[PDB]
Amino acid sequence: SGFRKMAFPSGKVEGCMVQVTCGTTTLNGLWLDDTVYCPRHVICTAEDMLNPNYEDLLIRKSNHSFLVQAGNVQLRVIGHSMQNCLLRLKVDTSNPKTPKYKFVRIQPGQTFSVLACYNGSPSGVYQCAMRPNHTIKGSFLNGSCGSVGFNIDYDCVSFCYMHHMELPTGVHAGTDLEGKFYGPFVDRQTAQAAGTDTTITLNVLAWLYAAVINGDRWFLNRFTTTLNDFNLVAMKYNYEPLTQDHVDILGPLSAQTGIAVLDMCAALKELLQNGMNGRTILGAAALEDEFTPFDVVRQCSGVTF
Amino acid sequence: SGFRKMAFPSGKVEGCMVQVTCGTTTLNGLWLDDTVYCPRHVICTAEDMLNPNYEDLLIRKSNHSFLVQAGNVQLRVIGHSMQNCLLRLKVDTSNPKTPKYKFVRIQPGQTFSVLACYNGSPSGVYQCAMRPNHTIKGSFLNGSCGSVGFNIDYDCVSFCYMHHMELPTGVHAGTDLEGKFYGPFVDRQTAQAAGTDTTITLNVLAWLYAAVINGDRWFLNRFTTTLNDFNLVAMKYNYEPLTQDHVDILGPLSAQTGIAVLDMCAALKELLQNGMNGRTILGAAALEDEFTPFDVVRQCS
Repeated sequence: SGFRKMAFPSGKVEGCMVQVTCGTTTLNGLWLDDTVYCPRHVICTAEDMLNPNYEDLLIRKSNHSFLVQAGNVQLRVIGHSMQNCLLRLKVDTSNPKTPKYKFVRIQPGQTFSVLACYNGSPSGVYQCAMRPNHTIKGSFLNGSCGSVGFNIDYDCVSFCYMHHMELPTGVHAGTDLEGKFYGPFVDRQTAQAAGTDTTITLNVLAWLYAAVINGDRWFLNRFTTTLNDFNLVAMKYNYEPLTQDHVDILGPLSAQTGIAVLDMCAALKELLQNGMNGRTILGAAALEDEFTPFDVVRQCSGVTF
Repeated sequence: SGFRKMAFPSGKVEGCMVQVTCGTTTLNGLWLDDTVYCPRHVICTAEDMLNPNYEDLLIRKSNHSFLVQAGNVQLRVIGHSMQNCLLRLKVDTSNPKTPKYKFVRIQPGQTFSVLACYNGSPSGVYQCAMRPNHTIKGSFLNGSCGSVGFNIDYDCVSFCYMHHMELPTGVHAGTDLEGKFYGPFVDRQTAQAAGTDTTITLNVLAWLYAAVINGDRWFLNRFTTTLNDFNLVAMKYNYEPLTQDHVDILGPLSAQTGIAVLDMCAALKELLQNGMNGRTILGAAALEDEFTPFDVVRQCS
């Protein structure tokens, strides 16, 4: 009954992780029904990445140019096309583990789970958040390309992220399951770099409510603040500016605790200008910004799948 | 690159979670082959929990006394027995989703994944460490009892933990899959409290190498140190004393980074003594110790 950055159960997703190899290039594929999705750069190699003409490289590819391995069974690819940055492979077998699912494009600040895979093999799962600067500070080794990000609603897996690349700063860039990159990032080797990041203020506030819910509330005060004054302070400390929308998304939580959002902003304000003073909140020495308002209700309602 | 506190994929464990009910008590259970494992206290209510006698309690129960369900479907229990603080119930169906598994008793400082369950349904997964005082700093609402901690090596699930209860300080206590409690606790409403919790020195050094490997190394310095001198400081700060066994274990990571273990101890002596100075390591504002050296080498190569 503490509080823990929890990942969704990865069971339904593990069942869709396969291996996709093109010559010497091996990475991960997403097998949903008779389609396998993966990053199109699987048809690349060293030289290729520097200004690749994906269309012309793909033309030189036959269906036999790909080997697809689900466990120890080989999947026969019978069709292939490109959809934006993804390769779509058509296999002769509809994945018997296909879960109820859907594809979504998430928004900056929003969190999800990542099942890290290699050679088609799920190696681990963690939570992370789409950074305001459109990157995930993840943990990926070579051949992790293809690992996916997802959330879960009741029955339905919502796929929202596929991994393509690591930026110079060690941060990470990828696409939604439609092949569109998040951010201005391209799957070429160019001099693209992550712009400056900021703290997801919405998620800090949700976390602060979390603490209060769990009876951890020493930081609350008697005053309130305006949305302006709050944004004048936050942007000094590199926080995303807070919007009336953000305020409304915090609705349920502020209702649950009976603490208004601008009243909670006052608390953040003093936590920023004055720091934490060797105190903790939910056992943390620093403020957390990778819990969304919905994560908090989720974990605090013992929601189940 | 990057460094997250990853759990193992929970898929294999999901397929053995079930709901076990007795009277008006319901908790989770583990379904491997034709046997269901759950905490023996599923047979307690109100009175019982304050100083019970699980021996007299069980004799008064039949197979019929246990409602077991994989999802909406009831499983016929054709047998029951007590094993230490566990209850074992034989069922008439084998579990097809039963994976390659084994029961292991881990040691404080080691890490595992927990699959938090309610009514036999998964809520989430997370990685943690078995504390030196034998508790785990978990996230377990009411009814999570019977959820399991595990590790996965290859195809094979190693179960090491089944959750039994929560202590006054809001931390958690449980048993290996053989029914024996980690640490001196009992499944009774009593005045038991957790011993002194210390930082897991070995894990912290591992995590400092994880920070070096990932480019974060402002905390490094010219000095080195002796084992004795490091322990004299580290103990001042409620840190586990460090041993040669511990240093040896750290070999591979020192050989990876260049940095000698003892040099890293000297860096760690500075951190303990000076605080972090408003800076972070791998984004963290406090030293992190739920990573084993085996954990770090694996995630970092």
